[PDB]
Amino acid sequence: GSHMDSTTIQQNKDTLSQIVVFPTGNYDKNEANAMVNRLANIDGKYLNALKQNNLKIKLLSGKLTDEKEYAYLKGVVPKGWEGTGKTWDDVPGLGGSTVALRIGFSNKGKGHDAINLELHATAHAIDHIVLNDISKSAQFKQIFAKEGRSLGNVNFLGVYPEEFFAESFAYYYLNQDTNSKLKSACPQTYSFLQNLAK
Amino acid sequence: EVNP
Ligand code: NI
Ligand SMILES: [Zn+2]
Repeated sequence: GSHMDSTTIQQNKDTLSQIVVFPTGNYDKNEANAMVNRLANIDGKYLNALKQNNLKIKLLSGKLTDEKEYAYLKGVVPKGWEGTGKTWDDVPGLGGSTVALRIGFSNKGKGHDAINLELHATAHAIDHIVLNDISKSAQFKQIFAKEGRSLGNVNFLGVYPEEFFAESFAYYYLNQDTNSKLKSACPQTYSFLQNLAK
Repeated sequence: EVNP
């Protein structure tokens, strides 16, 4: 809101035009556009790397497992969703070697606990594809051991370093308030993310 | 790789 100029925002939207895929059929076009605008706050260096790797951010109008490429996850219990009685059929956002996201489910509490669905999922793709699983490196493990319970959801974020990475990334990039909150709660994580983007 |  003062840290990225109009030219850089437009460049990031242009990069995202070669990443984001809108679904076939009816969907909420305004909310899909809002998701793209939130994604455009991610540092352009990461967006450029996603584009070069041909990573697509698939926006969906239905359940993830109703897509042919995720049908294999029907009935599978996601990591961290044990005991919920729920499976991938119920999950609104996926990230890793692909990214798939239900339009309308961005906000925290819409079937998931992330501060923002699309930034959290895209962070997983950046971790895995762009940064070669940096969340599982020794350096990040040590930061996670200290700070990984300081964003809440201790049995998920505090247990899986890749989840703490993805959520911290989402705080860093969503808006000025979540960025400030991360700096206060998780100062080593904040510095780690700042240095990754240098 | 997949993650919720
Ligand atoms: Ni700004
Ligand atoms: Zn996650």
